[PDB]
Amino acid sequence: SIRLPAHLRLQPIYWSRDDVAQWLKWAENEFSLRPIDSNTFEMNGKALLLLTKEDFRYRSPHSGDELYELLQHILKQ
Amino acid sequence: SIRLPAHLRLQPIYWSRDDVAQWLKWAENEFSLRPIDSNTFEMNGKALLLLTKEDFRYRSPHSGDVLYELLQHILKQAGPNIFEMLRIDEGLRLKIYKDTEGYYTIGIGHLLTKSPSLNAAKSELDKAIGRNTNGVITKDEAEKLFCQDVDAAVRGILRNAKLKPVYDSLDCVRRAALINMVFQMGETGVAGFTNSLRMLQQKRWDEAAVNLAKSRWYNQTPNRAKRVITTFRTGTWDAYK
Ligand SMILES: [Mn+2]
Ligand SMILES: [Mn+2]
Repeated sequence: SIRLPAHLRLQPIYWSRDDVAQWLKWAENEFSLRPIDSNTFEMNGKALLLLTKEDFRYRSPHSGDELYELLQHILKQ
Repeated sequence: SIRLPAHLRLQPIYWSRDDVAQWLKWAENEFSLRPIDSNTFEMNGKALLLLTKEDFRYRSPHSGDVLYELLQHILKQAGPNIFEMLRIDEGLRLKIYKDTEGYYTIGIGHLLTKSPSLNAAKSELDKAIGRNTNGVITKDEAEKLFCQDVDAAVRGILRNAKLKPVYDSLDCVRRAALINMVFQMGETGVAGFTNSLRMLQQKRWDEAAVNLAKSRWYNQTPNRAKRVITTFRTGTWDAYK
């Protein structure tokens, strides 16, 4: 079970542009990833859900696959 | 789920160059994207469907992948392709006219009211529309009315126990032929074809074709009925090419 900040316990479809930016910042610290630029995912949650794993990898060569799977686990819960 | 403007509910292949520009403007707001230049995709829908995901990324480094996937989702959860079918069968009119009966109609066979005379008359709708159209609508407002009617026909079919199990078994092309009839004579009218609807469900194409051709509907509008029947019989667009 993965426990994220309170403001993000909302379904990813309702996440604002700023929410995904906070998610990125949280994931970076929680998972000891390489620094993620704040402008890597300039989009809201609805747009975040449209993206394939390949898109995550392209936007984040170091952590994309991890980020995508993290999202699938959040959706799964 | 994605809820796009009514006129863009038509399959992308019908999209004009202005349509893709409008899709872009909508997508930018719906998905909180970085501003999208209006000149990013200077082309119509047919051309947009030829581009690769790499092309989208190249043209929109910030949103290209999102736009491409958006497009894939729009294509995935079409929609029988019935726009040109009904364009041919009903016609496209931008200004109020009278049908074969005498009732005021506009767009693609959209009934406004059964009220007569020329004393305004109707004047609505005119929102629906609208806005004060004063009798004249755009291509897009005609597409809006058309999609609202298709949705009314589909929900009419899905709320009918004689039509729903038939529509469910039918393939994408034949579904359009069923909606075509519902568009022309209404839910209750098509539901009256009890025996013929049972034939289509059991895939008896030739038998259903012969049975439908003996109808009052066929006698009243032979040319159109023939085309709809041919669609039911072959499962192609041979009659509309
Ligand atoms: Mn008509
Ligand atoms: Mn249009």
